[PDB]
Amino acid sequence: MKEVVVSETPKRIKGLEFSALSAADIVAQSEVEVSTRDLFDLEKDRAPKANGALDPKMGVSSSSLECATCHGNLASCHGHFGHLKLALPVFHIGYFKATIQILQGICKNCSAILLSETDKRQFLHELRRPGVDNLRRMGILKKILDQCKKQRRCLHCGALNGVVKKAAAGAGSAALKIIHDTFRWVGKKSAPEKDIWVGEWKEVLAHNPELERYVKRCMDDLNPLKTLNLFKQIKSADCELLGIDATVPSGRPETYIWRYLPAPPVCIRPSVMMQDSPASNEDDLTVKLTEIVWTSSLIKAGLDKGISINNMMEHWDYLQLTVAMYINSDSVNPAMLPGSVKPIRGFCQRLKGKQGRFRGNLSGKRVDFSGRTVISPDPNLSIDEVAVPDRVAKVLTYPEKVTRYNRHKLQELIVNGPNVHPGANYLLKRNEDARRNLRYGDRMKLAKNLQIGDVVERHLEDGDVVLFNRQPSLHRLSILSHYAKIRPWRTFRLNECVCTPYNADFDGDEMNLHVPQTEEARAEAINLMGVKNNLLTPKSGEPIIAATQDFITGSYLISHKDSFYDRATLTQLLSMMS
Amino acid sequence: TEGRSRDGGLRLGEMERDCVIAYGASQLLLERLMISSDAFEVDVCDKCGLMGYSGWCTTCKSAENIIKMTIPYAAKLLFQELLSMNIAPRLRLEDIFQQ
Amino acid sequence: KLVTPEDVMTISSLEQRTLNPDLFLYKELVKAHLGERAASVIGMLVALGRLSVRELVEKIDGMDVDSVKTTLVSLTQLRCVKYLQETAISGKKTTYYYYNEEGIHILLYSGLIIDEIITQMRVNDEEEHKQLVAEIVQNVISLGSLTVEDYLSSVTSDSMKYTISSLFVQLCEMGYLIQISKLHYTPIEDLWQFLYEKHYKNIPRNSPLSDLKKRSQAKMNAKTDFAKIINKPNELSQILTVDPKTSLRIVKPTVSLTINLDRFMKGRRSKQLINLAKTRVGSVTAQVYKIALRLTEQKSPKIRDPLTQTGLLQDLEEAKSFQDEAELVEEKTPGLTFNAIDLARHLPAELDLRGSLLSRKPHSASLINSHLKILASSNFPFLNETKPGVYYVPYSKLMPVLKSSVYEYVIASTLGPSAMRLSRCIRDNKLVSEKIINSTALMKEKDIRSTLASLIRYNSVEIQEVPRTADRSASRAVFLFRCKETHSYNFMRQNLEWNMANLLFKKEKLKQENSTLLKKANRDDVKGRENELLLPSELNQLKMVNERELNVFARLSRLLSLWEVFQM
Amino acid sequence: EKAIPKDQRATTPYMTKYERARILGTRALQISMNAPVFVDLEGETDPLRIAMKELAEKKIPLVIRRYLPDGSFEDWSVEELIV
Amino acid sequence: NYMSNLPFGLGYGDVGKNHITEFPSIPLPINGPITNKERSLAVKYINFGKTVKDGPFYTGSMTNDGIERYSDKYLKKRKIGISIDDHPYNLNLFPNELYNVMGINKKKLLAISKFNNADDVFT
Amino acid sequence: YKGEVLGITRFGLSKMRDSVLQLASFEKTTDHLFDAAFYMKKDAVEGVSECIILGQTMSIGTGSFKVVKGTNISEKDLVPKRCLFESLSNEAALK
Amino acid sequence: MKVLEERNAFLSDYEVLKFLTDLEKKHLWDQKSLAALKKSRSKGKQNRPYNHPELQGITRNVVNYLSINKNFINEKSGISKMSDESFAELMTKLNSFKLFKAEKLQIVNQLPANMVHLYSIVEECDARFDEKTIEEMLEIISGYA
Amino acid sequence: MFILSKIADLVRIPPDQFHRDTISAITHQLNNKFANKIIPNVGLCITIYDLLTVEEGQLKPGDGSSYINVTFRAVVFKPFLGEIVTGWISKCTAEGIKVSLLGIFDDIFIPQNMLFEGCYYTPEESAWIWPMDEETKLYFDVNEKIRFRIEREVFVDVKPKSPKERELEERAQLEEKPPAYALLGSCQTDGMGLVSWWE
RNA sequence: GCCACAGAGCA
DNA sequence: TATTTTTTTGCCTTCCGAAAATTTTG
DNA sequence: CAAAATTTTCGGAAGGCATGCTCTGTGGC
Ligand SMILES: [Mg+2]
Ligand SMILES: [Zn+2]
Ligand SMILES: [Zn+2]
Ligand SMILES: [Zn+2]
Repeated sequence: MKEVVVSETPKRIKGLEFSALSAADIVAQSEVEVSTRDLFDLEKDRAPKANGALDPKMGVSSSSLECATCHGNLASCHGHFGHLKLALPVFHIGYFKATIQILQGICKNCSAILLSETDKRQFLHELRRPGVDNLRRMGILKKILDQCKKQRRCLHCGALNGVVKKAAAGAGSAALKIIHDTFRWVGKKSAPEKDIWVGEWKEVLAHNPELERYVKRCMDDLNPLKTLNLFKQIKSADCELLGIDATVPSGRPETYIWRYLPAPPVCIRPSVMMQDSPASNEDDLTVKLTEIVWTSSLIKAGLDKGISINNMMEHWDYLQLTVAMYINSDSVNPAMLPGSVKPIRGFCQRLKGKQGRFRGNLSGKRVDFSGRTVISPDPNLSIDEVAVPDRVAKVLTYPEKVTRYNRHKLQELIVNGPNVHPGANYLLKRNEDARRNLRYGDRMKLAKNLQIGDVVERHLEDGDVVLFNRQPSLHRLSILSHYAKIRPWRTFRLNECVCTPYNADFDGDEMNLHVPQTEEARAEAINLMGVKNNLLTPKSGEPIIAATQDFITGSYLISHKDSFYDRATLTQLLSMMS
Repeated sequence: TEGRSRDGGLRLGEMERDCVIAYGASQLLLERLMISSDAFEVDVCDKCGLMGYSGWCTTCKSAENIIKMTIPYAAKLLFQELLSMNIAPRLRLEDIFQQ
Repeated sequence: KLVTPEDVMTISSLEQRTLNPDLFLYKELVKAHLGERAASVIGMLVALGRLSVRELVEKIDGMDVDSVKTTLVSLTQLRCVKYLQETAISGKKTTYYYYNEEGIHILLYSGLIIDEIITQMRVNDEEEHKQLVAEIVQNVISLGSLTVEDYLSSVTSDSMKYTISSLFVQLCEMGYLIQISKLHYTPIEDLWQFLYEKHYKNIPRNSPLSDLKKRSQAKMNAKTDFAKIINKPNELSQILTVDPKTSLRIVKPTVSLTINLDRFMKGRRSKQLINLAKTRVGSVTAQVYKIALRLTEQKSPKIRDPLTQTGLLQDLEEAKSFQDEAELVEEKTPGLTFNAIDLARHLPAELDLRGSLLSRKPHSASLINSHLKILASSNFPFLNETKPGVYYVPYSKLMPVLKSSVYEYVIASTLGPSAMRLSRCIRDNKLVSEKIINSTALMKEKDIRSTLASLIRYNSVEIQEVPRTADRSASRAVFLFRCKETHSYNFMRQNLEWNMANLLFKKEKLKQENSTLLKKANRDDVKGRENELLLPSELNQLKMVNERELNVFARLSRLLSLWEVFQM
Repeated sequence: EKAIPKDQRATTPYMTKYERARILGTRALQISMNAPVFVDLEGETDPLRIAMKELAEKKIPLVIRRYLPDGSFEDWSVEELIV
Repeated sequence: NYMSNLPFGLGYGDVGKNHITEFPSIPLPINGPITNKERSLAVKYINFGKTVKDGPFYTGSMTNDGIERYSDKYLKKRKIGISIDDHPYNLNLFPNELYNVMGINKKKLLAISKFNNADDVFT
Repeated sequence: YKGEVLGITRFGLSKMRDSVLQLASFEKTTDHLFDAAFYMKKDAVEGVSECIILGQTMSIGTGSFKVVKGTNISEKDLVPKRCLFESLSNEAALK
Repeated sequence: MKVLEERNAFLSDYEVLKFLTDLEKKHLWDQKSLAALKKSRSKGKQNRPYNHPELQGITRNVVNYLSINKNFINEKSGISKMSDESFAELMTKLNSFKLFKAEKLQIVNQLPANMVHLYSIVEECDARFDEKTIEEMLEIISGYA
Repeated sequence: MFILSKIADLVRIPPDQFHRDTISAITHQLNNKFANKIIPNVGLCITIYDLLTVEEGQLKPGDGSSYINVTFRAVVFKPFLGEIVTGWISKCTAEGIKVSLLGIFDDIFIPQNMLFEGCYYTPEESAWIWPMDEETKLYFDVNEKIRFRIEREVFVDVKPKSPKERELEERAQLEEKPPAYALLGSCQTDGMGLVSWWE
């Protein structure tokens, strides 16, 4: 008729291309411009304010509001970005060292790289070899920077280039300043720039002699605006020698200077509800965003109405420090700000440490369908068997898909219900999206209407594959796979021949029990992580699951040379082991 | 969540992940760390690499290159946090089947 | 009301603000005149520097070796790509392709070049030479370089062929058409490096001279050989051939002629100097200066010394040598000095000079001398006196004045006359404070602060922070202001390049949007009969589109008049 | 063009433990989605044990595509591999 | 608090908004009405762009059905356009690796355009 | 194996491994991420750590091979079907 | 989804009609098949039609369109009664004439009996064929071969 | 009218269809994906004609379904330029007349420019009048057999709008789209129009 | 509820 | 407002004057 | 040859980093 053929191809991730967002990329992905300090309006029962730091268009932080961009609740919203335009550019604290390295390799008068064409071609040829890795690339770039530092005068112009460094190298605003000592290599060769410098200071010292003591420390400072305008006229052919790929529009040095700040979605900085209803605590990122809006508005109004230049530069430095704390709170001292103490949790603080994203939510994370219980011995269990409490087995469930081979069993489990242990807790129909609790339904019509593709979450029964883990995981045998048996005594029970790989003893030890929820994971666990298939440690190939104490002694007393048994005792012992 | 007082779950830390790596069980690791914790269906644009919403890329302003994928929610949170840090982790996608 | 980021990304130029003006301008010009393949090649060469054919293939997706070779041929014929063939130590020979601003500027200045050619040779009297000069120059620029025999093969009239040959000779005599060679395709830096290495090897080994003496001798030999090679185009070696019939001078048939950009930029500099002189000394004296500059234009110094692009300015002595050499050539060139008697023959009939001067409160020599003495005694160094009665244009001392005047008046037109006052105040005494500005320049302090805050955004005023504490806090430090010329000039040159490129981008977008109607209107039967063969709505759309395109090109010309001063 | 022919196969003819685990997982996942089985199952309901019985007498329709590091692969029938 | 300290010139009412426009407001004086000389210069620009657009060196962007009808005859061919290898190249100005694609031994035609005297732009 | 003795440290792994997410998850997360953004390096998803981070199958253990279900379609079953019009029609009599 | 070639071969209406009737017979979609057990008969169990409704609908519409007479005074289209031998005979007869592939395909698809219809299918009939050849072609198409 | 298109595709056979023949399962999946649907820049697909090459079924880690790269010829409805065809008039407008090919494809529109010269539309009888001669009582009545000639095959994109622009449009609708395939008929020759007229 | 702090369990 | 303590240890690289060493001019 | 520019060496300061999981109670906005 009129429908168009739709083609969906499964895809994976081939790689990542790290870069920096330009101004156009920041604005393009934005949905609202944050241009208001006030978070809420008091005239509308403390609703989120339009064009603010908590604008609804950026997402929702509660479960009752709507996004007004995708029209979804808190569960179904991916969050949307905003953007914020600074009145004046400021330095990026993350790219500050990179900015200094770029400035050390370019002429501070014409933005040309301080390299002869022969050295330029040789270094490009070294960089463009097929087998270049990261270490060789960093070495070549360091050699390029060292050669640029040795260039006393530029090549396209006759300008004298000194040394570019930090102002003080500390933890304040002076740590976010770049100074250019132009006359450090001048010596006594009578450079024409020195004549202009001494003429300038002779002219200005006739009016303010008091500055004479401060002439020595006076150097050509590189404010973010001058650095940005210097970066804007860097030739793209020289970007490869500074480490930047110029084939894409985002590969320019001016991308690494803050002009547009992407305001993050409120789904990643949610307002935390407290026990008090009228007041809701806000994340540090939102407060810092409001402070950035306030300072940028102050700077813009000062530019329009002509405030004093000292106040302008002070508020520029305060904006730089505020954005630096917004990125990395440990980079600068909070005491330097006029408002200021517990340091805020910046973006760098959310990514580093054991409690960050990488080591707390990406490499390792909380998992479902797991239980933790004290262990006690059980020699009557097989070595590939662990005894799970009946109470734990009624919570930990396995989703079994109804087939032609297991329809009657799952019908019986649905009839039994969530309370009787050989039973089920949830049922998910083939054409439905929300699983239905079996604690409220009829439990007899559901069993009769059990289709051929439904998924029933049955209780953990005998023979279920469970991962058994002791938390101080030193070697791979510290987590194994066992078959579940169900026992009523509220403790995990494993055979004492198996407690040696776990380094576990029954004096208060607790272990963890994971239940794989996929057939592939279940098979991989039972075939590669089983107790039977892991009787030898991979350290040396020697057995690790074998006789332990109170089993070696009994075996020695049986096999002792003066142990003679009649047929009754022999037969009793043989029935005892089987 | 964390702790039995909040009905929390147990942590499969770096050491246990590394033990499972030493066993060679890829599907078990994928089930434990993605399926059972934070699986999330997301829209990925094939041209600009950035993620989208509702089958729509806000950067390219088109729905032609949107691809449904499944990632851990921590990865999406990390990508948004990096985008707030002026870092663009543009994903590059390829077909699973060589064809 | 509020504007969405969608509207900002759609109707504004935010996406184009993140592009380098050089790359954006060159790619837009090449995409407008040539195709998108040549635009991709030029953009990749600008982004990555010199590249090979294999590298261009492996860097651009969707182009193979034959396509890259074809578009490189197309760019090389129009002189948009320079090349250098170099041999490795292992014996492999590789050709590396560059980009030259000469061909792209030829594309950018094309109509201005045609107008300058038409106006300069005084063919304003009648019509047929207007047609022939325009068509030959348009063909030369469009085809890059053409031979005279191949041009004349398409003409069947003998008298027309004779007039075309005479016009080609007239163009070649006055320097506008030169002989194309491999010099125009090799880079200046590579040529100087080759000459310097050659003259370094020719120095005998175990010489009594030290390393610096060897370098100085090699530099001197390289400089004289480089000067000979550079000036070899301008020796009129392609015109010495006489035709088999006597009394006729002809250009050589098999020689390939090309348009000379340096002569056109000399003409543009002369026009800029005439416009500058029109604001200081009268209108009749402006006419005398105009005639003097048109007379001494072909032999005038070049706009940019090629030796300055060889990387030789890292030595201060080389910089002083270049400045002294420029001051010498602008004065002691035989064709640059002139008298009143020399200008007496070149005055037009309309020019009178009779009652233009009052001594106390017919093209005679004394009146011309008085006008030239007014020019020489002005504050701007329009002319200088070597010996009394002989005048020459001081191109070394006049052009920074022109740059500063153009820059200050652009700031006056954009940010206001108070911005001119503040900029010139900070310039006159080099390093100043806010109170010294307020005392010296009599205007309100808040106006001073707002004006300098506006000027800082355009690299006009640089803040010098003098710290008075251990940590350079802004509250305790004192902020002085200085005016650096080079930063501001480079910034405004980049700004004008970006504006030109954005204008061309808008024009190309408009044409791509109305392509169907423009293709319908430009058809052979449709043209000349647009009223009869087109609907009124399509006619009105064509009206608006053509008016917008003409306005785009007029603004482009006005920008070019404002941008070439900073390229001097 | 990357397929090594059957005559020139150079990898080991023995089934690794990882191949066994992946084959069992794939067959169990297929059986859990109502795929037909080729064994006389004696009241078994778990897909994993049915897959184990299928591998016991080599009645499983899958092949292993072993990818060499260069890019060429190598197709081995499961019934051909020795376990 | 971070909100207490204000500069002397500013007040509380005029701060806290942060509305920086994305649209410029400082125009150059070059945006005036066009003149006759500028009109002739603009039509020269247009003519040159058109004559390079259809020339032998264009290298453009990077219903001819296979069905055969009797209408193919009485239907004229579009244009025998000049190609990249139909130009009298000066081989001394080109690298040796480009000789393969220029057709060094082929027919040589010089595509010479005719100047349009009148400003044929429809106002 | 890189020509020198690196050592199992932050500095050693910063030279051995060219992957970004693996180094970021170990130590100096922000410095490594910002260096990767500045130098614009491409990180191929081939290592175990970033495969875990992005949630896809790793290339070691059970992911070193691909399971393929052998289709039972013979070549004889895939012969082209009858196309009568294009076979019986000829243009020998134009031309 | 990629299209290797837009046009691989030309299909006449007879080929499509025969293929779709064979498909309907294979999937038990004919009117006789549905009249047998699908409606008004109790024993519809253990014998079921092909479930796909979209393909059944489109094949029913196409067989209804190609079954009825497009060229008539107002019941069959003629291609329904045509067989492989008649098709081969019509190919042999029309190949001797001064016609193209498209014209022959349209003649097969529509089977003109009206004279002006045969004027409409082939263009410049007067400039290519005389009255005798036109009458011969009309006689060939008249009997449906 | 009907042509054969060679298309390469990736079919997903669920594991519950493994009992069926592989050709039948692949054809069933291809008929789910392609039958009675518009292939862009190609036309309207009717039925999968045959399969040419079948590759080995690859399995995604985490799913038991088999993905097969299959090349197939499919019967697609593409009336070429200049081909004439007979349809039934469904509805007539002021701009032109709409004709359907008996449920196969109801998206054929004949405009005024390519219609019979002198035709005019008057609302009271809902038909177009062609003054051919003195006996001009000829009407383009609905539900009648017309013959026309295909002159243009137009394709438009199926590009979706912005999400917010989609919920607002849906909300407005709760309180017509360009078809991706369409053909433009013509009546510039004798013999077109009603088939009964040229009896 | 968020945030730190404090103690405790197992090698 | 201005008196005023530390509360692990070991290792590591990058930066940066300062100083020693070497090269290079005049 | 000794002044003078340049390159390399050698210290001291500045950041970065340091087992796993688990369980309670108390306090403050
Ligand atoms: Mg213990
Ligand atoms: Zn949303
Ligand atoms: Zn410089
Ligand atoms: Zn996108």
